[PDB]
Amino acid sequence: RGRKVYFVGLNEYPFLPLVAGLLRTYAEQDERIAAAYDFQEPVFLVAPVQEMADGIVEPDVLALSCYVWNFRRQMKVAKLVKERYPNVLVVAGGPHVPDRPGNFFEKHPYVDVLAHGEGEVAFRELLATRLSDHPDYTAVPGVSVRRGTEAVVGPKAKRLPRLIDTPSPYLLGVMDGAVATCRERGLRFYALWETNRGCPYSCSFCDWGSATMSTLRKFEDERLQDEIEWFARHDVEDLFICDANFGIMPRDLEIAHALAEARGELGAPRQVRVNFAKNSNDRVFDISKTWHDADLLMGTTLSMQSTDMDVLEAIDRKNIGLDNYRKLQQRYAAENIHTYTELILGLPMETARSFRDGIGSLLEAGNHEDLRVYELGILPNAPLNTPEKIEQYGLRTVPKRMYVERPGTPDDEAETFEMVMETNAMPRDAWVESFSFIQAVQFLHNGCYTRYLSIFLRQEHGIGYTRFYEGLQDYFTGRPDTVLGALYLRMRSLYHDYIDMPALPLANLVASQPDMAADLAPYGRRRGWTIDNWGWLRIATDFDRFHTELREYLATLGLDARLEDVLRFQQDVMLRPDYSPELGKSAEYAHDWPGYFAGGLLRPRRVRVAYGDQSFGANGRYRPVPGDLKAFTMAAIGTSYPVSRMGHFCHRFESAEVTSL
Ligand code: B12
Ligand SMILES: CC(C)(CO)[C@@H](O)C(=O)NCCC(=O)NCCS[C@@H]1C[C@H]2CC(=O)N2[C@@H]1C(=O)O
Ligand SMILES: C[C@H]1O[C@@H](n2cnc3c(N)ncnc32)[C@H](O)[C@@H]1O
Ligand code: MET
Ligand code: SF4
Ligand SMILES: [K+]
Ligand SMILES: [K+]
Repeated sequence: RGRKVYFVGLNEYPFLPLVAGLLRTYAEQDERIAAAYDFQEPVFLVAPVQEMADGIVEPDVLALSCYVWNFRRQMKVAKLVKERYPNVLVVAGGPHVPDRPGNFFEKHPYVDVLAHGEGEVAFRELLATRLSDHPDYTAVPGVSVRRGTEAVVGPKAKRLPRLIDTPSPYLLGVMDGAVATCRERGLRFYALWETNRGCPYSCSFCDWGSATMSTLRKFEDERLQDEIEWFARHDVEDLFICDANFGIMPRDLEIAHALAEARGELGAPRQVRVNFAKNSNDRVFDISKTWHDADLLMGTTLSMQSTDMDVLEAIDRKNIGLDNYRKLQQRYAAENIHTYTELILGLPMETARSFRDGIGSLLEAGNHEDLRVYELGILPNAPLNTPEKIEQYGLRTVPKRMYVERPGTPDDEAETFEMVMETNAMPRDAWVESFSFIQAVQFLHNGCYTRYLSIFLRQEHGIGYTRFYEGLQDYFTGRPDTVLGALYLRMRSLYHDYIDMPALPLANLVASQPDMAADLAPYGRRRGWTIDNWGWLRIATDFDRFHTELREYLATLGLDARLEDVLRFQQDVMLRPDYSPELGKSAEYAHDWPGYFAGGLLRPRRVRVAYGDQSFGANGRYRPVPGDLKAFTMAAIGTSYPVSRMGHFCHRFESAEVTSL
């Protein structure tokens, strides 16, 4: 027995309950807490709200770890649990808890305590104070306490020191049950891991770890090494490191080598996801090379958010120079180390013009493989979320639902994301056009369908990358019956419905549309199809017509045997459903295109190219099977989550044999 403590921190994808384990093991250092409280297995997998609430039996404390993806459902769980147990202490923490609660407890009178920011100290003090004959919640630092419906702000939060020396839930065995649950249910999952806390920078849109603009604090060395071995010994294939700037600290290289050696010795992890440092440096490169050799790498972060000087000044971000970015791209490409760059659509002062020009400048600098875009969200505690900032830049938002809602689910259970869809610099019509533009760049250029053609036209015919993809959108949007035109127009109407119908889900957008879901059904059953997944597969379905219609657009540019030759190469290099790894795939060309796109001089040299790819995707785990459309989809585009941009879309030259004729 004892006072039962329930943790709830759910998400649609399985992530081990790190928060619950951290708070529990830190609090249990108090012998009174360890003796009096009976900590329950954390709830982290999604279930119907009523089922989840029914699973909480005689709770003394209900602890909710609240993010944008679970706030509404966890408030509903608390409401139902509070109804049945009037004396349960409901405490909510996490970055969706507002720093300034205001009228929070009027809207959520079933919540009793709000924890602000890092929660170890406050949670331990809460549980300790609850054991007293006269609990004094108004002395607990870093919390706000409900009195009636008023929020009584407690003393300022206390944080852990520069060297964080706290218990590890992994090493203490309290994460064993969560792994077992995932494995019992056959679920792929991520283990969460922190090596430090904080980001030293100040991007106004961001709320990373509730600790931007902060002095960095490190978890102790020995704990981290023990945890690396724990992950490896428990065959955790997928590791998610939460650091804001991996590579920013000298020891990050030693951590990277330790993970590579763990993979070599124990077979795990196989994939490590992490955000790499903003001010990318030699250490980031050394880490990426180490993980490339061990096949742990999921892509080196070289993110920009925006490239426009006024936008960056408005959001308090300094990027590396465009020429330094180009030099980085060359260095990584020479080692075949995958990089990626993120942009945010709708940032303060960003126009459709600057948005498209920035994208083109990134391709110009050498980013052809991985460009990612996110709709700007107003996070509760980001510096950008003030009435003054929103008014100054004219930010207009809609409460955007995140997921498709099963029929019969009450509307107060739908998670919402405060999404910007219009600014003073970007009207909503231009927002829609800009969103479609970069989606097309993703499935056409990153997706390879026109990447080599575009590079050839840029380097031999002076057709700029922005010009090329702007021309595609202008030309084909006026031609509704072409393959590409149908895609542009479907995206235009989708993204206008996306704004006008806040219920259309951010994370299941394709799946929410019956016609788009029907188009992808032969390729697989997924809730998480992305727009660029859908675009890539739609072209795969009508591949031959796509290329005949592409010729007509090329005529409008003033554009020949060499162009005819590179078009055949651009057609053959794409992965197709009939590809057989046993037989391979070969063709003959008037030029050595593999040598050219690897940096060589373009020469009229007749060559035979024989592609012999055996597998695709992360760790080469997807093997094509001719005629099997499901197997083709996995090899071509991988999983929708995690994002699959390494070893996909097209046949690779490293596996190709080029012989002279
Ligand atoms: C891993 C991760 C994910 C995972 C989900 C992880 C999960 N299910 O738990 C995935 C990859 C799915 C994800 C997605 C997104 N994410 Co994310 N993600 C993170 C990341 C890197 C780590 C979260 C984590 O576990 N941290 C480690 C834990 C230990 O720390 P913590 O969250 O700070 O917890 C402490 C305090 O909050 C407090 N606390 C927390 N819970 C509780 C509970 C109680 C009772 C108490 C007392 C205290 C308390 O104590 C903890 C320990 O000190 C964070 C950034 C970060 N470093 O925190 C962003 C972050 C959570 N993501 C964010 C965003 C915006 C998103 C997206 C929604 C949008 C995007 N990125 O473009 C997308 C999803 C979009 C879509 N669906 O298409 C924001 C969320 C802000 C918010 N208000 O929710 C963050 C903070 C990053 C940012 N940009 O500022 N995310
Ligand atoms: C089927 C679902 C879609 C639920 O209906 C389920 O599969 C799910 O919810 N899946 C997570 C999808 C997701 O969160 N996508 C966002 C893009 S990626 C994510 C954010 C980007 C920057 C950073 O650090 N990353 C993270 C990463 O790269 O992991
Ligand atoms: C980790 C990545 O998450 C993105 N990111 C961070 N904060 C936000 C936000 N408020 N809205 C959208 N995307 C965001 C940035 O592109 C960053 O590089
Ligand atoms: C975690 S955000 C992405 C990585 C890095 N901090 C950047 O902004 O470039
Ligand atoms: S975007 Fe990256 S650099 Fe900027 S505040 Fe967030 S974590 Fe720090
Ligand atoms: K803050
Ligand atoms: K260090």
